[PDB]
Amino acid sequence: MNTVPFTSAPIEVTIGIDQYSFNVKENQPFHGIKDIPIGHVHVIHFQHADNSSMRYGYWFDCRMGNFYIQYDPKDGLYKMMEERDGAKFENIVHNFKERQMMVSYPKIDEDDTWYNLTEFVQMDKIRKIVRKDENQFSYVDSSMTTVQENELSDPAHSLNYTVINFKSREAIRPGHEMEDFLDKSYYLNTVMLQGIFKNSSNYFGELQFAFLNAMFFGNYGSSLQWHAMIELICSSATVPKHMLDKLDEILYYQIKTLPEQYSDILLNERVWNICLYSSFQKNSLHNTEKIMENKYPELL
Amino acid sequence: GAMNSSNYAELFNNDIKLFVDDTNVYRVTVHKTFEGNVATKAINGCIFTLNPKTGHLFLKIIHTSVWAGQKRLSQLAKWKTAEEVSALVRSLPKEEQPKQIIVTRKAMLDPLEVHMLDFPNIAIRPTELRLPFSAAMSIDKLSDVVMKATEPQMVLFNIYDDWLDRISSYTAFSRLTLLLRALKTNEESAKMILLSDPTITIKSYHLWPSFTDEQWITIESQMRDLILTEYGRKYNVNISALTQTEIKDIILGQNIK
Ligand SMILES: CC(C)c1noc(=O)[nH]1
Repeated sequence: MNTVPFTSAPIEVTIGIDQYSFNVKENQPFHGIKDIPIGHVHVIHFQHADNSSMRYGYWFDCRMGNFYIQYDPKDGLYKMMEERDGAKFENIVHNFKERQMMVSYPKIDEDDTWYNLTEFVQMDKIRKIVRKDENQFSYVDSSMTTVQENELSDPAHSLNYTVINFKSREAIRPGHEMEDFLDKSYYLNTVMLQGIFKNSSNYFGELQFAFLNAMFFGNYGSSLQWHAMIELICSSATVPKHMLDKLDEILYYQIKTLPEQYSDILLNERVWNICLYSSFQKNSLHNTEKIMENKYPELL
Repeated sequence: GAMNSSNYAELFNNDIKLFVDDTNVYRVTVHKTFEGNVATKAINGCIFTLNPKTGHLFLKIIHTSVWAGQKRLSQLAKWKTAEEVSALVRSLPKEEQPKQIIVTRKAMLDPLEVHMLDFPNIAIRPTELRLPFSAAMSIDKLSDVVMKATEPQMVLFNIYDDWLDRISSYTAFSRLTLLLRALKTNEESAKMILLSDPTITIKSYHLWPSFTDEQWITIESQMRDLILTEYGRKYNVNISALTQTEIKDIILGQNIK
């Protein structure tokens, strides 16, 4: 079970670790997070107490290095860093653990929530969406725009989600205009799955990452990408049964985890109504349909 | 954005533009079957593609064979319209291609946008104008070429005849919309107004009669009288009692959506 120490907590902040969160007071003797489950990506995230516009975090995998958090008083944020000296890192973690200055990743044994939300998410695909090749971890924040949003402006600080655009030459074969616009199967199966993603696992990984960035950072472009990737499948008459069954599980756990209070900002009425009640796949998402109708019947 | 009352003069500037009206593309008669069910029978239709500055009308005749063995015809009709407008644009030399295509019905926007992806600089716009282009098939020579067609055909017309020799495009378009609105409202009364003086004929090469400038003023009056008479009949309104600005705001509230 891996550990992310913190040098200190000089400013009052809400710290998220995956779906959990806790409040740290200004100069509280907080020195990090232990017992982080090996075998999944994780996200550590921040929202400053004195400025809720500061909302940002780091995707990481403790299998790829020894990572810690240090506050930078010049740039005014908590930065992830990699410790290259294994012996120093072990000694720092040991001292803090002995002094009980770390919170424990509060995983209930029966609880697969985080696996369910990150099943297809891999750190190597994250590092291609978020381009900073000198670090093994990835910074995301609430204001980062997508390559798509930038087209419709700093290219280095952008989320390189796969561009999906239903009224584009990529989506529509000349000669098959009506066919391809009303049935997105060509665009999903040939262009996106066979061509760009190579397989459904990569497509679902990007969909899951987009949702998590929308939920944890309120990242608007991420929310757009998440909905576009659901709509592209729901709007396709021809989708492998395994992919529909898997999508129903993916969406069920995303809707289950979404805070009730953020449902008005995180859920697009048009896409969800279209996907559940009008689309080719309106009868293929039984679990997602049931949780949506029981949790968010006002949206529908 | 949307073409409305505010931006009407834009229709008569030197930027090539076309109106596309798809009302008459898919046309049916509805009848009882032997078993007492209901069936449709398609009849020949047309796409009404008009340059409002020049009067050039590209009348694509939609022959009933287009529909044979096809499903969801009202949906397909929009996409067939978009396919044919995009084929017409590709057929025109570059200097004749429109800068803008204004669709009379908002349901034509996505079909036309998708067919015109290869022309990202041609703007596809809706309009707030209520235009009576559905009444094209009340023009005897247009109805005749559509119904006689035995195969898909494009026929070119100037819907203003020679009017632009004497009047501006603004005035010609105003005259056309008034005539079509009158034909839409009461076809038989409108035709009787146009055809009643046997000494004024339609030239072989024209759609409308050969009225002098003074006769066009009389005809226009008679058409505005027909439209107001029919509004009174429809709403049970005493027209004789209305003021001149009441009358203005009915005749030209009917050509906004
Ligand atoms: C670099 C130093 C401040 C450090 N703190 O925790 C670490 O793993 N390294």
